[PDB]
Amino acid sequence: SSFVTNGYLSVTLEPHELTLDIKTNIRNAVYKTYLHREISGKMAKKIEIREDVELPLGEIVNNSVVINVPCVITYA
Amino acid sequence: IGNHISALKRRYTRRISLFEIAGIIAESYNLLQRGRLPLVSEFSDETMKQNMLHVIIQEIEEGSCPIVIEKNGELLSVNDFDKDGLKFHLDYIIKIWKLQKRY
Amino acid sequence: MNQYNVKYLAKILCLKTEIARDPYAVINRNVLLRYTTDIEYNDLVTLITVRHKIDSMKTVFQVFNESSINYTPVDDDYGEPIIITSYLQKGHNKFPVNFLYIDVVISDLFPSFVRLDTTETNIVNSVLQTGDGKKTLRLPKMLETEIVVKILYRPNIPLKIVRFFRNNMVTGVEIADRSVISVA
Amino acid sequence: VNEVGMPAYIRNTLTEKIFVNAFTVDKVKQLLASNQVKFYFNKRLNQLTRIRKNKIHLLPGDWVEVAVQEYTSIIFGRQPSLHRYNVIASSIRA
Amino acid sequence: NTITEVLKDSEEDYQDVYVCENCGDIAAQIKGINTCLRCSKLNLSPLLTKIDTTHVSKVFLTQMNARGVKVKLDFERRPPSFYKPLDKVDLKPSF
Amino acid sequence: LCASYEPESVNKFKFGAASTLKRATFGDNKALLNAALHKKSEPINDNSSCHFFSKVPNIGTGYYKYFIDLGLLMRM
RNA sequence: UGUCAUUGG
DNA sequence: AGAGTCCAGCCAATGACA
DNA sequence: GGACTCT
Ligand SMILES: [Zn+2]
Repeated sequence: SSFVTNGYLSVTLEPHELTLDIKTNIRNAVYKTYLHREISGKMAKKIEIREDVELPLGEIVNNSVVINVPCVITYA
Repeated sequence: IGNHISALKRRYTRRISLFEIAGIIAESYNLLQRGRLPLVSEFSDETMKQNMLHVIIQEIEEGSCPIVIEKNGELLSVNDFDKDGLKFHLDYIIKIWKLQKRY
Repeated sequence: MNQYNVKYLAKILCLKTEIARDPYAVINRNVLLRYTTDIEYNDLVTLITVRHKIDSMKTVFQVFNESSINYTPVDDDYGEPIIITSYLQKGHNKFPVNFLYIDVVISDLFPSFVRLDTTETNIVNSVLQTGDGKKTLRLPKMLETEIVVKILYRPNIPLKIVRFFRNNMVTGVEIADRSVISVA
Repeated sequence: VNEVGMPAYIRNTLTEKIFVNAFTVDKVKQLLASNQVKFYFNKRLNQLTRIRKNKIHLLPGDWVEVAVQEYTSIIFGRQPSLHRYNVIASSIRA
Repeated sequence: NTITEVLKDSEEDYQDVYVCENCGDIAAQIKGINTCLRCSKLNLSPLLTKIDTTHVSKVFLTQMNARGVKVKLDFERRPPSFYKPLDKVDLKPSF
Repeated sequence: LCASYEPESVNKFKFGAASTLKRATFGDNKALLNAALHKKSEPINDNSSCHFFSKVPNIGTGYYKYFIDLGLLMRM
């Protein structure tokens, strides 16, 4: 049903988004790929980016960066 | 004694070769070529008036290179390797880049 | 078992005697410079007396065929009968007939090998660790039904790694390790 | 031994990529103003356009493709490639 | 990276292709929604992962599916890793 | 050729752990059929399996995984 | 879109 | 002891033909 | 034409 957990959301950034406007792009990527979408039964309504813990290392793929952002996730 | 062998192999992990520094330079050059922010000290517009390989090498010796390499189960920055090995390989890379007229 | 394939077995049993007096010795043909055999051949039991040269210690092996085995312990015995089998069988005292067609210990193809002690086994196991988590490399494999494993046998020391001293044309001696895997 | 001579028909046909970023946006705008740009790839719309005046907005991640210049590394080789010294990468000279 | 960029399809020929993690075939966009037809007929709703492979790889996998061999790909949900500072190591000898 | 307990030729894969795409690239027409019969689940670590899925091989510069540390970018 | 013939390194 | 099965370098270039 | 395998 509906609950609140602390999880990770894995998103992809383009290399032009690694500017001084980086966390705005991270918020937009999380809100576009993971907010208001049903992913295997659970469906997150509104997600808050937890910003008191260390950001993990961004894994590089062929042309993008894959980062796992820690988040407070309200599932429903 | 297995702890001593593990310490010797952790010290062996800090060796840098041409493959590792070429991969680090290639990753940072591919990220800077597609629009990432150059993480150098003295950030200005003048730093966008020089070429990008100078920015990559300045990021390497300034200790602000963002690329982290995963080797032997450890995560290494470019300044966690042997400083003499980084200097030894970067001198050769700068020599052959000056022969190629790109540095 | 004939009168020719017992001398080659006597050369093997010098190495078995050397292992029985020291389990961590280096086995090659140079060990044969420290021993002396005497063979009493018979078509029922062949008695091979191996004598250490400087310590004057004697060991009497009783060699049988696979069919007729009449084993009672003589004084200074090895403690277990040596059996010449028809095929390659599992057992440190059971040598097949193909192993004794030629003289094998004096050959250039006879290896130089040791059983590793716990210190060297721990060093090898910590070298094989890849550093990433609990992952490990593997040594190349070697079957337990091999003449090296038959020579190196000790009753309460399990043999898992055998270190070989390979001939090397450019460096002299090279160190390799094989892992002994199970059969049947 | 560090160089290779390229004929004029190859360097009049082959193209090289110049990426759009903060460093090369003035060079790309200058090459677009002087009609030296042959192709343009828009990465955000994910499409390539051959330039035979249209409207092109240069965002970081896009690239242009111009004629290949000197001291560019071409990978050239002879066949059969029996060993790795057959296929090397040296600098283009006209 | 050179042989990877040579052997793979061109960067101009890129499109978002999704694969089904359960049955292994290419997902479909019905009217804007990435669906798997085989799993929506089987009353499932599995994960769809974006893949960047060559077109000949997908033609080969679809033809091996036509022969009857189901090819199912698994993906790395790697644990998030963190860079920690390391001690100084000097590899110069001691004379 | 003598990495297992027995000498193995250069024509077949008998004891060495070779993947199905490695055996098919080497030339074995019934490789994927025998893998489908025995329900094989193999990791992608070889050149023949990396070139199929457009992955960077574990040779040379591709021997290492590369991350990006976004800490110094988020700090300023 | 594939065969056959001829030729090159 | 004898048949089945698969294997026989790479990269080209022209022309004719179905 | 020739090597490996099942019969
Ligand atoms: Zn499905």
